[PDB]
Amino acid sequence: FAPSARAAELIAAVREFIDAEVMPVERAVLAHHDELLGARAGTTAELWHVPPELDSLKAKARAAGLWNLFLPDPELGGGLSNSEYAPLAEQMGRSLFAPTVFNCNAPDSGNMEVLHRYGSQEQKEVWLEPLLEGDIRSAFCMTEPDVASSDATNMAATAVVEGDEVVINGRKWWSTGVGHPDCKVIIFMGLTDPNAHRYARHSMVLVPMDTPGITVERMLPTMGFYDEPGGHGVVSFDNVRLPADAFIAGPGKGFEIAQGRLGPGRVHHAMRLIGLAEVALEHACRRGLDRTAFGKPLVNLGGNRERIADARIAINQTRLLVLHAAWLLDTVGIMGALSAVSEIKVAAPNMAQQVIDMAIQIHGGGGLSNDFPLAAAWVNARALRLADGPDEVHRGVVARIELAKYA
Amino acid sequence: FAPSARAAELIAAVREFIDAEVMPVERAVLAHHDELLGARAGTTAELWHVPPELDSLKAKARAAGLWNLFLPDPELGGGLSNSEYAPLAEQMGRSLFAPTVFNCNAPDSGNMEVLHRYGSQEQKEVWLEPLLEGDIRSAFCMTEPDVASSDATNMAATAVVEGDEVVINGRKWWSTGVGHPDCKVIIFMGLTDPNAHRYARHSMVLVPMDTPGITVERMLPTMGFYDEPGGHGVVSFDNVRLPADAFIAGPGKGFEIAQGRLGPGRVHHAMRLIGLAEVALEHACRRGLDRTAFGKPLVNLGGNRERIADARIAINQTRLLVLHAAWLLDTVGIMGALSAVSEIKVAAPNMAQQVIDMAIQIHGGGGLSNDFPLAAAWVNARALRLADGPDEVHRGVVARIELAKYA
Amino acid sequence: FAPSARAAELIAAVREFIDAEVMPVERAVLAHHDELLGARAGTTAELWHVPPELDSLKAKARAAGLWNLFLPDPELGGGLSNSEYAPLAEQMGRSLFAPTVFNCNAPDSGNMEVLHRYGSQEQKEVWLEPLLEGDIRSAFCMTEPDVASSDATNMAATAVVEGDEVVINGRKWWSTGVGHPDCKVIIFMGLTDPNAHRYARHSMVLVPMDTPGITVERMLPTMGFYDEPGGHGVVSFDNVRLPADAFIAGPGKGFEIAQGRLGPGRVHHAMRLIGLAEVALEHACRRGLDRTAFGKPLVNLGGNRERIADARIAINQTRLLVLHAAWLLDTVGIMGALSAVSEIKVAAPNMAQQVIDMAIQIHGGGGLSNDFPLAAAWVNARALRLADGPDEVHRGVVARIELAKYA
Amino acid sequence: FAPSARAAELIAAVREFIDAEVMPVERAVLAHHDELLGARAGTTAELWHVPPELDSLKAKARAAGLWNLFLPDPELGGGLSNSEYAPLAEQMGRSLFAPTVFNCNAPDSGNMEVLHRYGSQEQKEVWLEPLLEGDIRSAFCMTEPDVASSDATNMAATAVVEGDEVVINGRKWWSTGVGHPDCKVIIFMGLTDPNAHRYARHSMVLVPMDTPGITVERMLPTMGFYDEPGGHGVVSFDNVRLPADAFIAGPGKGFEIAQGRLGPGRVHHAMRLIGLAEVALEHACRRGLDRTAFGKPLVNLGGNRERIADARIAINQTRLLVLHAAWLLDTVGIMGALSAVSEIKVAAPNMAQQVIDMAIQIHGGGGLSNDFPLAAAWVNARALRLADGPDEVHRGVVARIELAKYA
Ligand SMILES: Cc1cc2nc3c(=O)[nH]c(=O)nc-3n(C[C@H](O)[C@H](O)[C@H](O)COP(=O)(O)OP(=O)(O)OC[C@H]3O[C@@H](n4cnc5c(N)ncnc54)[C@H](O)[C@@H]3O)c2cc1C
Ligand SMILES: Cc1cc2nc3c(=O)[nH]c(=O)nc-3n(C[C@H](O)[C@H](O)[C@H](O)COP(=O)(O)OP(=O)(O)OC[C@H]3O[C@@H](n4cnc5c(N)ncnc54)[C@H](O)[C@@H]3O)c2cc1C
Ligand SMILES: Cc1cc2nc3c(=O)[nH]c(=O)nc-3n(C[C@H](O)[C@H](O)[C@H](O)COP(=O)(O)OP(=O)(O)OC[C@H]3O[C@@H](n4cnc5c(N)ncnc54)[C@H](O)[C@@H]3O)c2cc1C
Ligand SMILES: Cc1cc2nc3c(=O)[nH]c(=O)nc-3n(C[C@H](O)[C@H](O)[C@H](O)COP(=O)(O)OP(=O)(O)OC[C@H]3O[C@@H](n4cnc5c(N)ncnc54)[C@H](O)[C@@H]3O)c2cc1C
Repeated sequence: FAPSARAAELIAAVREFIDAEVMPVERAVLAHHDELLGARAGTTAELWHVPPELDSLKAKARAAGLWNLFLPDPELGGGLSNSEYAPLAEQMGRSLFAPTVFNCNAPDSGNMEVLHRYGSQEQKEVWLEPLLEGDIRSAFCMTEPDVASSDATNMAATAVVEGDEVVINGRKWWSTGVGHPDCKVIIFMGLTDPNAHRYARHSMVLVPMDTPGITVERMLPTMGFYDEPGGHGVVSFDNVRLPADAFIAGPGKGFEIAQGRLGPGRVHHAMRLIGLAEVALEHACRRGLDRTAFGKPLVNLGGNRERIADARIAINQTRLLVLHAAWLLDTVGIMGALSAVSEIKVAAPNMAQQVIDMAIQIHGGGGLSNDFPLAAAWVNARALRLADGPDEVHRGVVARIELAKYA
Repeated sequence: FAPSARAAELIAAVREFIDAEVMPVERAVLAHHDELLGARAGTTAELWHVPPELDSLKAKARAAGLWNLFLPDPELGGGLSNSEYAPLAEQMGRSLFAPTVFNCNAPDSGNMEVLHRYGSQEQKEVWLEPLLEGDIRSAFCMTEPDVASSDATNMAATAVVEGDEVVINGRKWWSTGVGHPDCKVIIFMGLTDPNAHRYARHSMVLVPMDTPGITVERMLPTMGFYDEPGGHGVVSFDNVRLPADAFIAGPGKGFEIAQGRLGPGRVHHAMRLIGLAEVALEHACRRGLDRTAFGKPLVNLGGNRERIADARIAINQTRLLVLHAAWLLDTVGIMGALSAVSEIKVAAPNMAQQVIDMAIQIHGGGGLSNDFPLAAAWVNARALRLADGPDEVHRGVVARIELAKYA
Repeated sequence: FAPSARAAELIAAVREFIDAEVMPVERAVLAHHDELLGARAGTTAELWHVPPELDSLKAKARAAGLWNLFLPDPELGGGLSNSEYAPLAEQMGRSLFAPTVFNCNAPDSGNMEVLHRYGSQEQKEVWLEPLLEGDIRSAFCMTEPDVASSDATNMAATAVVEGDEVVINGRKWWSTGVGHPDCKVIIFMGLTDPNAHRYARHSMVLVPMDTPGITVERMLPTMGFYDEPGGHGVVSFDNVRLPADAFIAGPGKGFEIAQGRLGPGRVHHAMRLIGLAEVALEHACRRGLDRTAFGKPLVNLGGNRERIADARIAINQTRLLVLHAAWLLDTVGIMGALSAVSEIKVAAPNMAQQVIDMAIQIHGGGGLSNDFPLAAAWVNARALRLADGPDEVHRGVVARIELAKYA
Repeated sequence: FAPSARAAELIAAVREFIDAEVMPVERAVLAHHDELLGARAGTTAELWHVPPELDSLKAKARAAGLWNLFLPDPELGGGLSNSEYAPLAEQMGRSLFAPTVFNCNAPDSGNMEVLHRYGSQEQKEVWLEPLLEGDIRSAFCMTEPDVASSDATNMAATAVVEGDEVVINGRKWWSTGVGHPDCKVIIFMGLTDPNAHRYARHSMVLVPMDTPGITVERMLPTMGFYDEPGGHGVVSFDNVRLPADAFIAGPGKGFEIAQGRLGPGRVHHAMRLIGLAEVALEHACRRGLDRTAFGKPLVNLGGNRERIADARIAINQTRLLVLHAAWLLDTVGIMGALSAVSEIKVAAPNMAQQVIDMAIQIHGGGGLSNDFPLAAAWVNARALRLADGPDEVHRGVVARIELAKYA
């Protein structure tokens, strides 16, 4: 239940950095965005500018040793176990920009993990190194608009071998980060040989964004939020051709890569949602103590204290479920954590959604505005019931594993 | 349980008009908005243009006799009872623009009701007539950002008599519609004499928007949605002075006006939410039958049919609770419907929120986008747990009335 | 929304009779049962004695014209439409004994309906007449312990034609009422010819309880409650042989009988649950106003008023869903109410369970005792999520019918 | 997250003993109880006989070193930390008799803790020693029927000093265990001096059950269950007089004793509920895999796998919340676990209630019977939302502590 000496030091360092360095910039960026739209002024394009202060924050973070903390390689990353990194991800979850500032954000962290493990020497030199430096961004392109992508076997976009080339065709969407000016490379997942054995029909391909035949068609909203500057895009691939060396690991290894990498990412997202919920609960308590109606602080009205209690309980038990999952990954590996990594995927976004909805209510109309981070937070938690696989698919995993115990 | 001959005719006429005339325009407007933002193109200001097709739709509606259907006055409105109008409001709730097209939208419908009942002959000639014609828009300004406005007694913005003038000072927000270019008049609610008897301390004032000292400070988002072209604004009043004839009814009558008008508005909103939920359920069923994953239509997976059943039940029982409320208003009046008009205010938005969240989930990632109306619908239902008084305040009314039975 | 003159008269008469005549006896019977068990005294067998006061209450009810009110035949019953009887069933739901006192209790009401519609002249003379007089009781034997009886096609108990006899074998359980000393006849449902067309494989048989080969094996608890004096039994049939005239309608007509009778029964049960919930809410309000803790009446603590409000809303909307179902049965018949009769089956017991659980909580420890009717009420509502088909099966019906609209 | 070597050994030993030794007896006892009542046979009094096999099981447990495992004193108990004992309590929670067999049952464990810490040398020799040996039982008498005892300051039963005696008057109820033939002593909590300082107005008194003026008035049901042989009683005290040495610690120390003992008991109950929920989930999975309807195992129908997943998640996160609470008690003591010990009190019974209700449903009608332990389990979890203080009071504690962080 207690963290290592290193973890305790880093929790304090990360939280201090976020509150002192990141949050003033974060508040300023969000306020300026709100001011422009509130004034019905300016261009749409200017809302997508990368905040200049981010590179300055990244540099400061690097100088403080707060960089690549997600990556367990001690030479290239922070060397942290899952149990050590978990509480750091919670702290980063309290801030929109924090994961980026520490180079720990999705999808880049997951893509770096894929390249570190499965990339060729050249792929690592050309693409992993600039990602590790924070000099470029990437995206992971798996979901397809025209098929129900919650079942990966439905993928119809293709990456096929023709002579010494890989040839890529299709359309992907919800690609996080592709709107960013420095998103220079894509990991494309698609169908290769439908007649191969099950589990060997798909591939991942490393695709530079400047390859002819790629089009970022449009950016997508989540309840009206565009998540600038990286956004979530639609990407089409029309006769995109690369050297066959562009495959990651090789043709047919798509499923193996996904399974091989599974676990840490689920912990990272789930821990960020704990942080998000804490920020929401904190806002709820402050607002509810400060505002008065019907002769009382709002918190003292009706069921509000019961709601606060329920949120405290919910956060705490979910946090512990996630920390336990990290401990399993550290001790028994993914083979001993297969249920846990789906349990936390269901639990965390659902818990956060309910805490945040309670916090919004306590703020009245203002809760739905962007004068507070709650409205954006709600959408974030809601989206995480779908991103990386819907709740229902993960419940299916948990049920299957439970029922297998009775055979 | 059955409607009048007139109501049956109008249900068919309104639904036909919405599907044939309104929805093609509605889809085009929403698509164009989405296309501009998706392309990261254009100005923010152009998103606020009033769709030119609305005046054409309003004219067609008027020509068909589908106009002012909310208003029970048979000369100036449709002459409909609450029971007759209720199912029409449900049909209008299926469409973003429909209430405007039939001149039945909030806040204008409520403001017209106030002026019809309490307006002087001159107020009715100058302001009610253009509202009834659909030539201008209005807003209702009661909520104040710096106080918890769920308790109306907290109002600190003032409308005070000084000689032959009324003098208005303060700040209001969440004023629906004030962004519209044709929003020409405001009904301001504020504190007049704090030392008067309880219930006689507040007033409503008819305030032309071009009066010196009024500033629309900014427009407000609800989860990133701005609800163009009318929006939701912040309005400040700095030494705004009008002839004392600008009071509606007279100084101190604010609470009396509010209580006197109570009932129909609650039915209108609650019925629109039934329509909104039906549209969401319909989308869920279509999508769930058409999309396939894990060997099955999505609807056939896991608990999805149970979710569909629960939504059907929820919509149906809530609809009937609202229709019953309309029947009470028609037979025993507001004095016999005091609990019912708060019951429906709690029930309808909570029911719709849950149906819509279920529908979004079934759509996968696309459910959160504006390729479908579900994301906007969710925010609409969520907001209606706060607009016109939070859930909690209305539960308080219902509880008080129930407990009074045991005295 | 308003009832007929007859219905209004009967609502008042039934409620008056229940409160003045039935409830003093009901309270005395329950108190005596509680006193014996609380004292760890007496025999188990004496708890099953039929309260002598019931025949006196039945006679008084008959004399007042409050008899067979469920049965629409105006000669043999009350002549009431479903809409007229519905509010009477609500009033009866407020009392454990009331349905019996008015001869409107399940399973006898359903069995009388079957015999009235499908019985031969002789079956009606021998068995329907004494049931209509309240002189005997009956039971309906369909559910089988060794198969999942929620799917009627699983029935393995048999009723087969051999020459001029019907031969019955198998085991049934949860047979309501078979413990009663005057339970003289059973309607047995079983498999007849598995090779017949679908829907023509099952039969209902009228089986006198004194037929050789019938054994009432044991009585069953529902959370420790035995529901004396009728209880819920296990009944075995070993080479039970009757004249082939004992079939109701004829061999193979089991499904037709069930479908033909469907609707009114669902309304009766659902309306009784509305009454049950009202009694629970009333207890909650009285107790919560009278008891004081932490300086306040219990109702004024925490979320209790919100809970009271939610119960009022839940009861009211569910009531209206059921009254609407009765109206459909009266106007369009079962063919136009197929979804509604399953909607109410899901809605009513789930609503009542939650209201009752809230009421129990407000009573503290005493809520779980039989010093109040709440504990027994909870079990009643809980059981009605299973009796006459589980929630899930009924959700399946509702979903199927909804989805069929989009074909 | 891992247990000590001792804890791992004892988890295996306790679980093995329960499954091999306790459960055959437990099943036989419950079956015999069910058989008698099902046959409408025998006396009520015979249902209260102490199963003879318990003393044999206690002796075997003692011989195996599985005795007084709750008590941290290494001479008199097992010497276990809270973290070590917690998983043992979970295993005991799987069985009705297990806590008694290991001498770890409430209320005796809590009473032993009180005497160990606060008892005089003589009180420990006369009463603690026979309790530690399992030779007698005890009860804790605090709750009073005529006042809302959720607020301890409402206590109106008195224990007052008159000369060299303590004089006790009043009525207590829900006293667990007082029906047992070997319940020889009571810890009475009552009002002593209402004019003393807050927190010094109440006392605990050690009261032999054979003292003149004590009457066990009646035993109480929880949904029809009497929890033989100890039950839950009503106890009246009429001019009960004892030497003033009968006070535990001294007059006025009632609140101090309660606060001083707080923590371990909450962990014990919460861990037992985890075990109870696991037994329910296990039953649900077995039944759902074995029974078939509509062409499928029941588990494969509708939302049942989602329900199984949700139960697995709920159990797991709640377990971890409780284990964390035990770790806090071991490291920072009750002063650092004040919120946690109320969080687990809310969380565990609510979690178990929902898992059990799901399990009952999957069993169909049989789920409500005592052919399985689920019906009794439901009542146990439900009761634990009230026993040792209602959910609402504990939510109040959690909220207060959370809100204090923002001062
Ligand atoms: C914020 C956000 C960021 C994203 N980022 C990325 C990204 O970076 N890269 C990327 O490739 N994708 C991304 N996605 C896409 C996301 O992973 C998919 O939306 C998700 O996997 C569901 O796929 P789908 O949208 O095709 O939905 P579909 O598969 O069409 O529908 C899924 C729905 O079907 C139902 N369903 C499916 N299986 C079951 C079951 N077993 N039981 C019951 N119901 C079931 C559920 O209602 C489920 O929600 C992102 C999505 C969001 C919202
Ligand atoms: C879409 C939208 C449109 C709107 N349009 C208009 C408009 O046109 N004109 C206008 O004047 N206003 C408008 N409003 C404002 C709206 O009516 C207010 O936001 C609402 O009345 C709450 O007031 P508040 O925002 O000051 O919240 P506060 O009063 O600060 O906080 C309210 C919260 O306090 C708590 N609370 C309050 N009372 C109780 C209680 N009895 N028990 C328990 N908890 C309680 C609840 O959490 C409640 O949600 C609009 C709001 C929205 C979202
Ligand atoms: C108080 C009471 C009185 C009763 N009275 C009578 C009586 O008088 N006469 C009589 O014949 N019977 C009676 N019954 C029996 C009752 O009708 C059955 O218990 C019920 O139909 C379920 O059948 P089963 O018990 O065999 O459960 P099973 O069929 O073994 O299990 C049913 C469970 O399976 C699951 N399930 C089934 N279908 C689906 C689906 N489509 N989707 C998801 N899950 C599903 C659900 O968990 C459901 O609860 C009574 C029961 C009770 C509790
Ligand atoms: C199985 C069982 C075993 C028991 N064993 C014992 C025993 O061994 N010894 C013993 O002394 N007692 C025992 N009890 C009694 C138990 O501790 C009390 O029932 C409980 O403390 C509640 O007290 P009360 O019954 O007087 O309820 P009351 O105080 O009359 O009512 C309590 C209810 O009031 C409401 N309420 C109270 N406070 C709040 C708040 N802050 N916010 C909102 N609502 C609130 C809630 O609805 C709460 O449930 C047992 C009870 C049960 C069910």
